[PDB]
Amino acid sequence: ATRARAASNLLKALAHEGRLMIMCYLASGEKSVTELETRLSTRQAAVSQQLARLRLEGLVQSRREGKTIYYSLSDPRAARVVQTVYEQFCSG
Amino acid sequence: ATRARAASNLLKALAHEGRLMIMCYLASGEKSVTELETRLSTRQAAVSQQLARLRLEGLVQSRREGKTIYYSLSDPRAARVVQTVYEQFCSG
Repeated sequence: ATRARAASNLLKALAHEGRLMIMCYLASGEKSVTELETRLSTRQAAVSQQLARLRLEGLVQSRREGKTIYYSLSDPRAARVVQTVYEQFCSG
Repeated sequence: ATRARAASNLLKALAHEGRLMIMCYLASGEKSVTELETRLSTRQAAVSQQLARLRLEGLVQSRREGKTIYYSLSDPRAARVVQTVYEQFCSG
């Protein structure tokens, strides 16, 4: 039950089309903000809040290389959950 | 994006402590209602609605053996997602 509350909170963070899309893109490796926002249809202000939410939840981290910001998955539990989601829902 | 909407709807069904607990119990194999409701702390009326929701979402099915009702996972995508959730959140 305690593990269920923790897992349910992760799934609430992931149960959002925009946040899930970001996580699916990061599931294949580190991505710059430029790449993410080019790939995503989301307006930039929305992507910005979504990235901040995933950061708050401990699911993504970021680093700087010059003027480029690179996000990557941090939480290994969420990484595997999202990888499973991505693979399962892309397999028809 | 289309796969994201579908996946997000699954995660919304799973992002609920009670429904997730049911799914985690079914992730290890078919279970009678008696076993589920014995293991779960949930009041029976709540479990009943939760089972009906998981059925509506196509995630569980059930069969009868005499007077026993056995539920099992039906959707293979959700099965693997839940198995990943269960394993990841039980591994500390």
